[PDB]
Amino acid sequence: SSLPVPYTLPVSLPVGSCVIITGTPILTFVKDPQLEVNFYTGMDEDSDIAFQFRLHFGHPAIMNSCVFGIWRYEEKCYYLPFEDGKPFELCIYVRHKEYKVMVNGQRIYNFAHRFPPASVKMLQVFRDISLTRVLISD
Amino acid sequence: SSLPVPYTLPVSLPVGSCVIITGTPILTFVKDPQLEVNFYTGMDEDSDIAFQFRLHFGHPAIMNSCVFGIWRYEEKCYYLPFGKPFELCIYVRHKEYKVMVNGQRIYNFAHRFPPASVKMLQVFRDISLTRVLISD
Ligand SMILES: OC[C@H]1O[C@@H](O[C@H]2[C@H](O)[C@@H](O)[C@@H](O)O[C@@H]2CO)[C@H](O)[C@@H](O)[C@H]1O
Ligand SMILES: OC[C@H]1O[C@@H](O[C@H]2[C@H](O)[C@@H](O)[C@H](O)O[C@@H]2CO)[C@H](O)[C@@H](O)[C@H]1O
Repeated sequence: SSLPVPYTLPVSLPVGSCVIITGTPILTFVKDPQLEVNFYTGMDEDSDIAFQFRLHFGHPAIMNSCVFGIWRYEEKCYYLPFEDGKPFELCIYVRHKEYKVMVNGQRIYNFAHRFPPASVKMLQVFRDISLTRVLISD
Repeated sequence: SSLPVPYTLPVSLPVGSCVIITGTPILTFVKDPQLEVNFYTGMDEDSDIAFQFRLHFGHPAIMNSCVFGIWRYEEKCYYLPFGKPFELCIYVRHKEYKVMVNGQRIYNFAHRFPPASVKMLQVFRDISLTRVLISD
């Protein structure tokens, strides 16, 4: 199983459900490879986004100088160790108050709802990933 | 064993020298573990910094909402998987520093001060430091 990218899917995300997204980072085309996941409150792509999750597959490295006490122009790059992306499982579990965000089974964040989870109507997954599965589990 | 952190060291950085820093990241005490290396142009706390290298050991993740076409308050965290020991080499060339992590060149930083202006090295934040040396 392999899915097109960008991937768009009508969804219903009640409390207790989890959005499972598995894939592999593609590190060979862009300098800052990332994964982006959007929960839309409607079906047009000008509808509101109740929740966006963006994950950078590299490590940020930031370089600058400080002259007269003032930090100057920041130069940034993304350190990519290994050019084989590690496969990942993204799990977004829907709780009453928040989305519980898990990467490879490890909770990294709890994003408090800014819309009722019932208002989410569509999911979009795209950028620098080879997509293996996208499903709604309970 | 670990060298003291912060680690501060008077240095001379001629073209052709490399700043070699090895150590292991410490991932268990702060949400955003980093390594910070500063090249100072004098020996004082207030001195100018000719070059700062800051590396995040985690993967940044950013979350937000978009309402009425406007992105709102961005919420940020860092995914820390699995730290493996690292080697950072900052190679001093005529026109730039060549930044090397684990033997991989990741960036060429154009000099903003003459590298002869650098007088002091400082290394600190979330690392167990193994070696700091300058080799020519
Ligand atoms: O660029 C080096 C300096 O950055 C400062 O933090 C930056 C930071 O990189 C950025 O994300 C922004 O949001 O805040 C600061 C820019 O004003 C550090 O505090 C400073 O010590 C230097 O590292
Ligand atoms: O929340 C991330 C958000 O960034 C967008 O670009 C923004 C950005 O928030 C900001 O730096 C600046 O003000 O311009 C844009 C509008 O605010 C991305 O377009 C979007 O996909 C998100 O990733």
